[PDB]
Amino acid sequence: SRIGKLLGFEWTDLSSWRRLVTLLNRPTDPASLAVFRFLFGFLMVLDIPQERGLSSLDRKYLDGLDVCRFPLLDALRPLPLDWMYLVYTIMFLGALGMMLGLCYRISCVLFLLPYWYVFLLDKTSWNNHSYLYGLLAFQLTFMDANHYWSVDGLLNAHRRNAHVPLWNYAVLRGQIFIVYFIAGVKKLDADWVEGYSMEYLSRHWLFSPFKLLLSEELTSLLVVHWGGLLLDLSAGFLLFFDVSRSIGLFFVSYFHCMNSQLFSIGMFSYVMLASSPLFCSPEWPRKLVSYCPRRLQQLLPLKAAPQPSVSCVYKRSRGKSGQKPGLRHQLGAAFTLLYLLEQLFLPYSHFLTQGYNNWTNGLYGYSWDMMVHSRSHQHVKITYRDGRTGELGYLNPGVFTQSRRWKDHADMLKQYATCLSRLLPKYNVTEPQIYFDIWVSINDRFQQRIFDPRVDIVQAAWSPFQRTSWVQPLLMDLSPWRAKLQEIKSSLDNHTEVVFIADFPGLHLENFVSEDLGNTSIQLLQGEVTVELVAEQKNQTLREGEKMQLPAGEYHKVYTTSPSPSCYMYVYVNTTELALEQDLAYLQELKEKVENGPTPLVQTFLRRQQRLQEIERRRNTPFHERFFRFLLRKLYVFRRSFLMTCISLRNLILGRPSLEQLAQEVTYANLRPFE
Amino acid sequence: TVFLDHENANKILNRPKRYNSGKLEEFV
Ligand SMILES: CCCCCCCC/C=C/CCCCCCCC(=O)OC[C@H](COP(=O)(O)OCCN)OC(=O)CCCCCCC/C=C/CCCCCCCC
Ligand SMILES: CCCCCCCC/C=C/CCCCCCCC(=O)OC[C@H](COP(=O)(O)OCCN)OC(=O)CCCCCCC/C=C/CCCCCCCC
Ligand SMILES: CCCCCCCC/C=C/CCCCCCCC(=O)OC[C@H](COP(=O)(O)OCCN)OC(=O)CCCCCCC/C=C/CCCCCCCC
Ligand SMILES: CC(C)CCC[C@@H](C)[C@H]1CC[C@H]2[C@@H]3CC=C4C[C@@H](OC(=O)CCC(=O)O)CC[C@]4(C)[C@H]3CC[C@]12C
Ligand SMILES: C/C(=C\Cc1c(C)c(O)c2ccccc2c1O)CCC[C@H](C)CCC[C@H](C)CCCC(C)C
Ligand SMILES: *[C@@H]1O[C@H](CO)[C@@H](O[C@@H]2O[C@H](CO)[C@@H](O)[C@H](O)[C@H]2NC(C)=O)[C@H](O)[C@H]1NC(C)=O
Ligand SMILES: *[C@@H]1O[C@H](CO)[C@@H](O[C@@H]2O[C@H](CO)[C@@H](O)[C@H](O)[C@H]2NC(C)=O)[C@H](O)[C@H]1NC(C)=O
Ligand SMILES: CC(C)CCC[C@@H](C)[C@H]1CC[C@H]2[C@@H]3CC=C4C[C@@H](O)CC[C@]4(C)[C@H]3CC[C@]12C
Ligand SMILES: *[C@@H]1O[C@H](CO)[C@@H](O)[C@H](O)[C@H]1NC(C)=O
Repeated sequence: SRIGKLLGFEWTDLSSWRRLVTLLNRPTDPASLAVFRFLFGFLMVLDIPQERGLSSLDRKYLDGLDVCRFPLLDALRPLPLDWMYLVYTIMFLGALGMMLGLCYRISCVLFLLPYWYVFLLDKTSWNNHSYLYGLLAFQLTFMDANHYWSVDGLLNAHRRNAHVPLWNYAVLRGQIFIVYFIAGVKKLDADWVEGYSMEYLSRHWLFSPFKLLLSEELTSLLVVHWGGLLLDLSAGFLLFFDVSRSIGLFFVSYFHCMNSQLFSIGMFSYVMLASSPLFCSPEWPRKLVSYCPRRLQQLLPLKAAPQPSVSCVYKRSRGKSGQKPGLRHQLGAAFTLLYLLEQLFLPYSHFLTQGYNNWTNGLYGYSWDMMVHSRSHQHVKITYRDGRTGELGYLNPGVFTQSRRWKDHADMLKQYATCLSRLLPKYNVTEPQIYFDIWVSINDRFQQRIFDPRVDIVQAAWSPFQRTSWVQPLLMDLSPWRAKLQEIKSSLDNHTEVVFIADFPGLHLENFVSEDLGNTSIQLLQGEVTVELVAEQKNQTLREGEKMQLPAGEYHKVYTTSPSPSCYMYVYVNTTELALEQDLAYLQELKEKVENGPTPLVQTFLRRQQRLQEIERRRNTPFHERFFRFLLRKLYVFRRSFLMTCISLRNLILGRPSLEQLAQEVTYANLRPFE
Repeated sequence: TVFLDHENANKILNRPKRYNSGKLEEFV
């Protein structure tokens, strides 16, 4: 029975449906599940005001503001602001009751339904950790997590210290393992394994110890990328097995503790840290409280033999023969199997939802592809054609949007175009044709268009299950250029910038070089292009290698005339910045020399000196002051959440008092308690 | 503003906004 001790079960337990049900409903200690429930509820209580947007609800759902929203289904609409505050209140109460274990089933539902409603209301708020919170709440809804360390058991003794079925731990462990393993498999991407995804990250001071034995490139490639990929691929296996659990726990704890400081990912790292002990024995909190000194052993509740529970069946040789598997047991086993199968399948289901497939696969948030794809957006142009007069106009990129994710997804772009066509009549624009010229570089590739700029997105066809025709393909046979691009970028001066552009055949780039962008040049790297100067109506054909100087404050056009995609460079200098810096340096040096033996230009120098002095002082300032400031900001966020929620709840229950009273209440809500 | 002119709409060689970290979709 070596396999039995290594796995927790035997091969005979999987040879029949009845034995699988019996194994998956075997009684288990609920202490570990209870501690995880308490910690998850606490972290959700902390996260509702911060990341879920309770503190900025009045800004996001203002009751008269023109805004383009991006729900998963267009039939889903946000409620008025007071009702949105009620939804967030119900979600917060559900999180409170989940953390406490009080009215656990109702509290689970009361957190789950508004949480998923808020999730589906806005596709642009989707990420992997919010999706994980939804999944964890869904799982915990069906579990007996209030059998320990809960006030439900403190007000009802039968629920106290009652055993839970084994599938409660199996589903959660499978979820955590799936997160780790699918993240690792998604990191088996050419961009990640070649160190392109997160190449700036190694220069964080938290990676200093590795630099005592590695170079910058080596710690970027081996530690951040290969190290992260190995950790993701091996964390579930290390945590599952008893022999490797201490090492796995240490590595996973280090991973999450570094991630909490490297990134702003809400409470994800703490949720994963709290999920790690789910792989330990279900009795570990009991051992932890039994290892304490005897002086603190008379106030905690006595640790006795847990009582039998009805939620799980008992199979004994002496204690009767056995009992038939009840409907609840089969339902739990089937839920375990089906849910884990769905969790395995969904990250690789993008071949069905082709309409959500851009350069990357699917909507972001449920594939566990964290930090794999980095996007740099160079420029967005939104042009409309008036359907009545034929006049061409241009919109500010993102007028009525609260997010930038529409730049990368054809579904969000279609929603944005529909919203603009609905809203622009209010701005004296008849039925508009709207075109999008969006330039993106993904993982330091050539900047290129993601959508067809000649296609009217208002009338363009989009379907969930069909690949979008107006999405430009990613120029994959140009990635090996990245080493050369990086060499060019690092081989430049400190005042010059470079933009690398790849353009499709038959298309052209209309460019207005700013007046202050003197010394602007274009150099061809691949294919052939024709550069047209609009003012002089002159076309000069470029070949591979030649560089052309371009005028500032004037228009020019780059036509890709080659049958294959062309790549060219833009090297430019902020010449006004050069003049400003040289005159500022000369003025400062002359003044210093005269003294030792106001105007905006000197105002900039004074501001820079003051900022440098403040930065130096803050570095010299003890971290207790920084901690106090951080706590004050968080307390402001929580106080504002509470006060605006109270205002809206009173509006719902009693009514709106008056404009003056509401204004005074809102002013008091933003008071910045102790600044 | 709501509308841009032909001039400011076509200056691709502008400094990007760089609002926080607009590179990774995982960040808040
Ligand atoms: C081989 C079947 C899968 C079982 C896991 C094999 C382990 C090898 C690598 C997996 C690493 C971690 C995976 C995630 C853990 C989830 C499963 C789990 O908790 O199993 C342990 C647990 C025993 O618990 P303790 O005695 O505490 O064991 C502690 C270890 N000393 O055993 C079980 O729960 C038995 C579960 C039977 C399998 C059901 C769960 C897995 C479902 C697979 C997902 C796909 C659905 C069905 C697939 C159809 C085709 C097979
Ligand atoms: C009626 C009650 C009234 C209460 C009034 C109190 C008055 C005192 C005022 C203080 C207010 C502070 C409250 C807020 C709490 C802390 C703030 C907080 O969490 O902030 C988030 C902060 C970082 O946020 P950033 O994203 O950097 O913020 C910048 C925004 N981009 O995150 C955290 O620090 C998370 C804190 C949670 C830690 C708790 C433990 C987490 C889990 C780890 C457990 C380890 C494993 C244990 C094993 C068991 C597992 C089964
Ligand atoms: C249903 C909630 C699931 C929560 C999702 C969380 C992550 C799960 C992974 C799936 C993510 C996205 C896949 C969604 C597929 C279904 C989408 C859908 O039906 O509606 C899309 C589309 C909305 O388009 P927008 O881009 O908002 O409009 C642009 C114009 N302004 O809606 C419509 O066109 C109307 C109805 C479309 C056809 C109805 C669907 C019939 C087929 C049924 C299968 C689809 C659902 C299967 C569920 C899978 C389990 C998650
Ligand atoms: C003398 C006058 C000016 C009274 C003003 C007092 C306010 C500053 C108080 C009133 C309501 C208080 C809030 C009431 C409830 C909470 C919930 C509480 O929620 C928790 O997260 C604690 C439990 C947990 O850690 O999970 C955090 C403090 C906070 C925001 C309190 C912060 C301070 C507030 C805003
Ligand atoms: C950017 C990285 C991972 C993305 C990510 C994040 C942020 C998560 O939150 C995840 C949570 C669960 C599952 C997957 C996640 C995920 O994919 C690697 C970041 C580099 C990392 C910090 C370097 C450390 C690598 C090894 C472990 C360090 C060596 C160990 C020493 C103690 C010897
Ligand atoms: C425009 O900028 C380019 C580069 O930003 C300048 O070219 C440099 O000229 C110096 C000579 O003073 C050389 O040492 C460098 O190697 C050149 N760099 C490159 C990339 O070619 C050019 O001189 C600038 N033009 C003006 C008029 O100032
Ligand atoms: C510069 O070259 C282009 C060819 O790339 C000339 O023709 C234009 O080509 C674009 C791209 O196919 C078409 O959309 C235009 O309709 C073409 N005609 C015009 C008038 O733009 C272009 O004419 C040349 N410019 C000059 C001043 O001769
Ligand atoms: C009042 C309504 C809108 C609140 C939202 C409730 C419904 C829509 C919510 C409740 C629980 C949610 C499910 C919870 C878990 C999963 C598994 C995941 O892999 C895909 C989505 C899916 C299947 C969710 C779909 C949406 C869902 C069914
Ligand atoms: C530098 O050039 C950019 C154009 O790319 C411009 O936006 C910026 O204002 C210039 N610098 C200064 C100090 O004006």
